[PDB]
Amino acid sequence: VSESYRRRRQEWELQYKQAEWEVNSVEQQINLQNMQIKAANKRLEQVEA
Amino acid sequence: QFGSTLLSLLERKDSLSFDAYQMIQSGDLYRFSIDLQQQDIDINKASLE
Repeated sequence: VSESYRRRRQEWELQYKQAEWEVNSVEQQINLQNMQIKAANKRLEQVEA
Repeated sequence: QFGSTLLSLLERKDSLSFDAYQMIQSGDLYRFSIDLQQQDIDINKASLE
């Protein structure tokens, strides 16, 4: 039991920190979308011109 | 002969003035084309990040 309680923490230690770094990774995908929002506006005004 | 000379020269005058003004119509379209497309370098850099 003294070894098992020591082994247990490591599975949750990895699981939180990998999820915390994917919370970091997703932030690039939302910041990238500003460029296509700008492109669609810079597209539409040319047909009017 | 003088009246048909005046008339036929005035067609040659007002034809070439159309061919002139038809060129400058491209000037805004190049500006809008570059200032829309240039962002794909900044998107290709954001994708590398």
